[PDB]
Amino acid sequence: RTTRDDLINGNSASCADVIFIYARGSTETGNLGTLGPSIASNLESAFGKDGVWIQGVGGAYRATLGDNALPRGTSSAAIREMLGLFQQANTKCPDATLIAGGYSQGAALAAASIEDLDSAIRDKIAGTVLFGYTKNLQNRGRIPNYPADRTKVFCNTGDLVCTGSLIVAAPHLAYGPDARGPAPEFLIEKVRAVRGS
Ligand SMILES: *[P@@](=O)(CCCCCC)OCC
Repeated sequence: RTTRDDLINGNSASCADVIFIYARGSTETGNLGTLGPSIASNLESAFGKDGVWIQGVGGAYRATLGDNALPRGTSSAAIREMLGLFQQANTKCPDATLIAGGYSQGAALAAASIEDLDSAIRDKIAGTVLFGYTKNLQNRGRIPNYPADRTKVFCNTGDLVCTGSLIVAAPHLAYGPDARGPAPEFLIEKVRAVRGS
């Protein structure tokens, strides 16, 4: 449900073909929060339960609201945690195609992590989805050092965090439909683009 640790719990002798690493929003529960489970269910439908590993960013990532104000939009500890998961994926399952996502603070975390990542690992992330991207204006809708064609940003009209503010208005909490349809649709398309079908 809201907690998935498929990568950490997974057997390297039986690696999934696709590994999804997701960071939740501020104050959300488990390691997937409100949007992660919806995306996970659709990925499982497309690749099969054993074909995809769902991994939320837990550990040191406390999803503390105040951390949105820090330089990178999240804490250094959180960035270290997500980088560690990408590194664990690369080591445990070198042939797996990676995909990533994040919501709100988790989107800033995903962007910061991907920016700092070793290029050889970053290049294995076939697609990344960001909801209510807090650094949308600052980064011009991009993730530094990562291609635009592999990036999809969902920023609602009226969601102030997408326009350079840290105010939480109603549109910031309305990404449900995107997580149920277009976000997994994009991730599936990007994985099939490189893996075939
Ligand atoms: P997001 O981190 C919230 C918006 C960040 C700006 C507020 C200071 O997660 C929503 C639960």
